[PDB]
Amino acid sequence: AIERTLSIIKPDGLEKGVIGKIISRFEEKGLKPVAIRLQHLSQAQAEGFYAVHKARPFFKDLVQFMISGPVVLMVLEGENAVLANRDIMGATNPAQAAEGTIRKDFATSIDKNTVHGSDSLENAKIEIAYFFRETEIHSYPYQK
Amino acid sequence: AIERTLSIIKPDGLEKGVIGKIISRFEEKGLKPVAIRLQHLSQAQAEGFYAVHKARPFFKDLVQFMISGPVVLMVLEGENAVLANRDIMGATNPAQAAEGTIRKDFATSIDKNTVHGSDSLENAKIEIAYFFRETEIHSYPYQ
Amino acid sequence: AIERTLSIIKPDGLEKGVIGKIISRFEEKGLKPVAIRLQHLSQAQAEGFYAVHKARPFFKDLVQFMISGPVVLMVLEGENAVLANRDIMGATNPAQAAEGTIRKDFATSIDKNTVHGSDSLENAKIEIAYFFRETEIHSYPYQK
Amino acid sequence: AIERTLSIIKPDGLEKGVIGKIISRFEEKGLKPVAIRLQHLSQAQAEGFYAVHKARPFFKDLVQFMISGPVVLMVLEGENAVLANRDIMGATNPAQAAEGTIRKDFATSIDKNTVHGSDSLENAKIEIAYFFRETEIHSYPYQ
Repeated sequence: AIERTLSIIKPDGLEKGVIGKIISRFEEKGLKPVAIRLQHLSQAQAEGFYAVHKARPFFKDLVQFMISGPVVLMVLEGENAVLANRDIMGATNPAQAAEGTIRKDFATSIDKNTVHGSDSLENAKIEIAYFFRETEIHSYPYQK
Repeated sequence: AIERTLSIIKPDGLEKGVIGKIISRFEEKGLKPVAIRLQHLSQAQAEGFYAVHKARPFFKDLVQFMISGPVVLMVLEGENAVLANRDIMGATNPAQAAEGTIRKDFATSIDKNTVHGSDSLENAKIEIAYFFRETEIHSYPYQ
Repeated sequence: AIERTLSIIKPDGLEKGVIGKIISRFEEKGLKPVAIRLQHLSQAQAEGFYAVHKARPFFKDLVQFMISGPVVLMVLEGENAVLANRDIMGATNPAQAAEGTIRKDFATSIDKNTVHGSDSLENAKIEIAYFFRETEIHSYPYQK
Repeated sequence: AIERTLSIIKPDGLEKGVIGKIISRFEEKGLKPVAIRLQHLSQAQAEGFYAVHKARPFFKDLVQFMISGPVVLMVLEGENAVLANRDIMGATNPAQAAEGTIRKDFATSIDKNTVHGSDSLENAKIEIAYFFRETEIHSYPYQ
């Protein structure tokens, strides 16, 4: 089933100048970027986005890092995109991340782990609707 | 000095699945993407954007190609960005584009040449304002 | 129950210069505008928006009118907002519209009837998501 | 002649439920709303917007008030719009605002005065570009 999932290139990814390399990782794996927008999140936006985790000890630090610089918001489309996205990102902890994943190659630490990806189809629908209107998502054919 | 210019990845660039390769081409040469937005242009948006070419013979075709699918709009910031961007893109005609340029590597024809770049600083300011609010452009420091 | 519904001031409403009067009709009735954006719809956008009616004879004319000029997109919030919105708009046919409604006071004809409103809660969710990201909708208190 | 200026309905205007009354005030005087967007400004957006007032004593407060809730951003188009808009708004201090002006009717205090209007054409161009892409501004004819 063709699904859509949210991907966010965190502040450290832009600072390292690897936006293109990250997008290429998805493209080469068949995850088609159908929505992309560079944006600098406000505290209200980050908090609203991570609301279900407001009780976790990491919450506050997470929010501050996510608003410390601009991020690149994206919607990836493909067969089993939600899971495929998580595979390509790799384990949350870079030291524990598999070979060839984004976090293994680009992440700094568990706290500065370069990318975000929806954890489930259920959440993907919410995360996407949070950052994009349906009119901002555009599929296109892959050819040549 | 540091300038900001508009770059657009045309419909064919997305279809070829080389959005990342193109962006990397800029990043690796010091042209920082400070604004990015995937969008599908309407005919009125394309016509307004290429207004300066309204009298040119290729206009109608350019407009049709530019609205045939979505594009990636970008604002690149860097030293001598307007010229630098154009150099990296390569000659309009892929047939005569230099080695290592975006067009030589990805363009298929003159009419479907993968990228657009503002031709001058003055036009850059106009092209940028056409697609981006100042609040949509964000500079950030590199490592 | 506090609900959110989509309202669109059609091209004829802007041409008559009654944007403010229309918004006032909602405000005075407790329907709070929590999202507003003036936009000129493309044919693709209008068609996608009215897709479920693509088989109806009115479809094509509807789409052309809806793209003939800019419109004002809005999300109204309030108790039973979906139904309240429909009450305030009035019958689709202005000649059949009740006293004090938007269509009775401002509409030209059944074809140029000034406003659009979600028909149900189910559709409101879809119409809103089509034109607005959740981050573009902002509730605020009514005071003074 | 015809000009375009920026108008912002401050947080208190929305809280009072007079968005429509304010808009009607402009429409009825020939100032056509050609761009409208409800938005909640972040501190960085408010600070950047009021940069020219960074040294003024009211700056900090202005910024806090402007981000306390959402605002309605608008671009008004019409004959002598920059001055016309300012006239309709009325004096900054509601206490001395003229009869029939927006501030006399709706403003509660100098610091919560319901509306903002570009003070000059040059600043109008900058304020407009700060919040709107040219593609977000749409003129239309009246009846």
